[PDB]
Amino acid sequence: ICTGPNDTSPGSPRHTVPQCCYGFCIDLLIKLARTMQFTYEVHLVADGKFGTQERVQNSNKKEWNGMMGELLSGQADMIVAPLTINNERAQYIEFSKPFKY
Amino acid sequence: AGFAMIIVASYTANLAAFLVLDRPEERITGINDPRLRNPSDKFIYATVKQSSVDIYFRRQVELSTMYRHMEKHNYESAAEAIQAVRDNKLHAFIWDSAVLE
Amino acid sequence: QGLTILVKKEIPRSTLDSFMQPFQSTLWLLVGLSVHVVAVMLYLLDRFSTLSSAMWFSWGVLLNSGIGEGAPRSFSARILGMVWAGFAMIIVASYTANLAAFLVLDRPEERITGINDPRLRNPSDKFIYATVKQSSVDIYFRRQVELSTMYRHMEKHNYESAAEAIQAVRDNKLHAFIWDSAVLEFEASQKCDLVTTGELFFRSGFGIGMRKDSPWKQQVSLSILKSHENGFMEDLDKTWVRYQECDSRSNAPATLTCENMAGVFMLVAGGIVAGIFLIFIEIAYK
Amino acid sequence: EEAPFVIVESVDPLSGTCMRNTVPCQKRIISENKTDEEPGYIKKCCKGFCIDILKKISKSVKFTYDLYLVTNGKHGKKINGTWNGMIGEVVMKRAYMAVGSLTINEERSEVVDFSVPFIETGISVMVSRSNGTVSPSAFLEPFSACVWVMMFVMLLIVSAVAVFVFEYFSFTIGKAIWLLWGLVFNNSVPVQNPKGTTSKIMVSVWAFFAVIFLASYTANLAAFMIQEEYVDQVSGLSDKKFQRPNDFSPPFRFGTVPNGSTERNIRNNYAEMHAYMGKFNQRGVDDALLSLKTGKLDAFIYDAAVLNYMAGRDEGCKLVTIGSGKVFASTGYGIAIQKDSGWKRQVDLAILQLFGDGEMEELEALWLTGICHN
Amino acid sequence: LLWGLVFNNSVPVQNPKGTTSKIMVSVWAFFAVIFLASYTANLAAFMIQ
Amino acid sequence: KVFASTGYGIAIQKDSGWKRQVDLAILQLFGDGEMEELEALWLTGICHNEKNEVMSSQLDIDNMAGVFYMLGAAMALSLITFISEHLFYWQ
Amino acid sequence: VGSLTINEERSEVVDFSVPFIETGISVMVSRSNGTVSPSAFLEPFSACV
Ligand SMILES: *[C@@H]1O[C@H](CO)[C@@H](O[C@@H]2O[C@H](CO)[C@@H](O)[C@H](O)[C@H]2NC(C)=O)[C@H](O)[C@H]1NC(C)=O
Ligand SMILES: *[C@@H]1O[C@H](CO)[C@@H](O)[C@H](O)[C@H]1NC(C)=O
Ligand SMILES: *[C@@H]1O[C@H](CO)[C@@H](O)[C@H](O)[C@H]1NC(C)=O
Ligand SMILES: *[C@@H]1O[C@H](CO)[C@@H](O)[C@H](O)[C@H]1NC(C)=O
Repeated sequence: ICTGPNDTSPGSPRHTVPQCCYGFCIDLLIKLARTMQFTYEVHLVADGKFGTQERVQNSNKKEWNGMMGELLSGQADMIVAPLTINNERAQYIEFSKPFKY
Repeated sequence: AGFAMIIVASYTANLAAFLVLDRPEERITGINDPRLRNPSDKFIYATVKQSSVDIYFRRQVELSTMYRHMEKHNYESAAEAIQAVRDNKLHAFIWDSAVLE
Repeated sequence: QGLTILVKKEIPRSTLDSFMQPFQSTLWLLVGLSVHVVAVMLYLLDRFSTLSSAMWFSWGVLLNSGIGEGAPRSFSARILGMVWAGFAMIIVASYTANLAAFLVLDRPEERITGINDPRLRNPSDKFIYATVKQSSVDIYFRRQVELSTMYRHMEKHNYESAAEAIQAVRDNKLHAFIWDSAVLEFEASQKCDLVTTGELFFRSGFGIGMRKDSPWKQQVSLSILKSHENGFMEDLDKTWVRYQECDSRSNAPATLTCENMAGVFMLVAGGIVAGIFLIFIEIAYK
Repeated sequence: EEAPFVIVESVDPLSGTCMRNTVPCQKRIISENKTDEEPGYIKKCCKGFCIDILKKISKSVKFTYDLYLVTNGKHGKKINGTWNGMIGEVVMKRAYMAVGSLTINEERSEVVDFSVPFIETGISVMVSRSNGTVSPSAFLEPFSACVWVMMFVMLLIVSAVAVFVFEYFSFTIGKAIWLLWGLVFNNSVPVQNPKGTTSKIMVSVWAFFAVIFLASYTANLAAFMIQEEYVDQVSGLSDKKFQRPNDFSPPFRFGTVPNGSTERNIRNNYAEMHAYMGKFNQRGVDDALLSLKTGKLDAFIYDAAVLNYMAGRDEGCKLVTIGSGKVFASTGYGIAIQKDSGWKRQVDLAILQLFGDGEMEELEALWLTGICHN
Repeated sequence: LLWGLVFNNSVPVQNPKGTTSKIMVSVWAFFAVIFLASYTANLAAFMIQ
Repeated sequence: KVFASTGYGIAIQKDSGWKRQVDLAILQLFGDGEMEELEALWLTGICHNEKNEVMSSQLDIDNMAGVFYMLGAAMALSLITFISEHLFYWQ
Repeated sequence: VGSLTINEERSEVVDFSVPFIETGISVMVSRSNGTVSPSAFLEPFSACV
């Protein structure tokens, strides 16, 4: 199960419909869980963009939209997806060893 | 009769020549293909906004002419881009392997 | 003009006398048996439902000629011979094909290089590549420290003058010599074993040398520049630089003359000699 | 503004912004006559090849500079003992020294000075690319003569053997030669057959020779029909085609560009040809280019390096240079300097210093290269 | 007969007299030549890649 | 077809507050494409090509084996046909 | 530094950085010759011919 948005376009009913997600990473997640003794509840991101570090407010602050935003603000606590590695991202997050070069 | 043999041989030969030698194809490129260093009309080549690709470009100022020339077309998500290149709206999309392959 | 390299080219293995080339003589004998195999199967199928002839028949079918007048009398051998002929066509075609493949596709040659060929960035034993001492080449190298591993590795072989170097590379004493174009290219076009290689380095030019500022220096310059428009300069070339040519290209397909077909021409004569005494012994059977 | 050397373009309308690589490039003269036309400062910014080398020089000789485009004329063919063009703008000491693209030659080289040249260049020719230059002697190609004569003599001798063996085992020359020949050649022909086992064997093994022979031959021909050579047609201005223009064909069209250097050369060595050319001038470059795409124009004569550029960057990967770069009226580009500045020496030693460190590798490989380079 | 014709007619065979059949078999053989030549070309193709 | 797949690396004794710095540093390097030049300066060689073709020859091999098989197919089918004449030896 | 493959047994007695370059276990074998299909002859045609 996978709670997500019907964000087919800006202005949608935004109805956070439930759907079902599956595939590669989900498999990985399941293995991790069954070997790591916890529970979990996935759900897609708000916007759809991965995430970058942009100034906003027309003030001196720069935040992240995108997944990493919901990683830092607490909405979430682990990102499992095709997320690249980089420099900046490695500033504010920790990275497990890679898993597909 | 001599003449006859000459004909039929020659005919075979040229059929072979046609059948084996193909067109010289130039879609092939690299990254240093000048055709991606000095854009023109005929090369719009976008990417996915707010995506790690972007961060790699802008912080390598020596590529700037590329960078800015691309900013005016950058897309929104995979499906968008792929479905785009299906119909020659663009020419070239630039992304990461374990999706394209 | 500018700098390039040169190195002894290797002569291609375009084999003519190789006539039996595409067939691994084993297979040839295999044919030589299968033929009689089907022959005897034939006349067998004949006698039950023309026992020496069928031999003729088959060998004809393979060699497109020489015909007797045999045939199938049965119904079986009809199908037999039909597919037999099919087989025959398949052979001769395939043979042609592979002969073509051999004749057109050449060796993958790797003498070709550049300047960034690592094989000139990390020398070993097998690459001594000298130059002419106290020569402008030298000055270009040492003052480009990023090339130093090359530089020093070369210092232990540097030669004395052109003729020295060229006559050297004639006999594989070295592998690669590195010098400037308007000598090497004329060379490779006159002498006929040596060949240049990839692109250039040092877009320099030659030039008349003066003292410090003996006045009419300036004068002479003008004259030269003029000569480059009356073609007079341009004329001198044909008079000296690009007149002798060893026809030289990539590995070109080469017509064959007699180094191959002799390879079976002789067989011809052999078929002759045998015949005569066979004749005698033929009369014997008679 | 020549094409791949000195590219010009206008700032992003945001804030005079452009693309830190370039440098400010106003053409502060605006051509206008109806109003007083105070020279309008329309800021723009240029970049390219020549510009970079300018920048590196300036840094290594410690001075500063602005740029200043040009208005009247382009490369200044002198007229009425007067130099328009940038040669003008430097001879009348309104502008100190000129870069960009100025071929060297006599007429210029005495009113100003010159530096040491960058890169080879000169007059050359462009012409569209034909098709299928396969030799009209392709069929006779894959054999020498010795094959054929060896064949002939084999014929005669085996025929004689037919005579000598056929008479005694158990209607010969009137046919035998005919038969055997036919056999060699994919024996369409009909012919009576020699009875008797001796001859039977003989002719059979002969045919064996036949099959090999034919198959080989076809293979070799298939070989030659893969390595063509695309031998170009015109072969240098010395060709009479470029000398008997209207005579020995439906006449050509020797497009050129006026006002230039090259023209100044032609009209000093083949005035006759210059006359016939006169009626084909193609302003700018692209004009002639397209007109060459669509038959309006037959062949083109112009500076070299600009061509060895415009070639390797055309979609149809074929235009061509006539002799694989048979540059003949040969000289270099350079850098203009008004007479006798004690600088000249410094510029000189500087550019040479540059040639030292191979940077005129990178610049070259960064701008003056293109696909289809083969 | 006809089969043999297709296949580089080593074989011997009696010939149909009469202009109709004559024309027919001739034009058939025309098909034969093209066919064989093509086929060889294609094989030469595959023996290069 | 690398299959047991991982990377090289750099060893550090446990828990030096450095580790982080090394990390961010090497990543910074990957940024500016220098791990292009180093790579192209050492870990490359001639013969770098995808595919080619060499003039094979002299085929007494499984191909002609298949051909000879299609041959013997003839003898099979022939003997199959043969007895059919016995059938009409009774009709 | 130098060359140390990463793996479990190592990765708990020391630490590790972020890796440089892909790697792992692979195989080398001398190169054979002439892998021409044993079905070359049947190749250049479909059945419909
Ligand atoms: C050089 O270029 C000029 C363009 O400036 C062309 O010349 C003539 O151009 C001037 C400039 O406007 C006109 O006033 C003349 O009417 C033009 N025709 C003449 C002078 O016959 C031309 O491309 C070149 N100059 C010449 C003399 O051919
Ligand atoms: C040159 O210009 C002057 C005026 O400036 C004029 O009197 C003279 O006739 C002109 N002659 C030529 C050859 O251009
Ligand atoms: C070459 O072919 C092109 C198109 O294939 C066509 O213009 C014409 O057949 C030939 N033209 C020239 C200039 O050879
Ligand atoms: C391939 O050819 C080489 C020499 O040409 C020889 O070792 C043998 O014939 C073949 N070896 C292998 C391993 O295929």
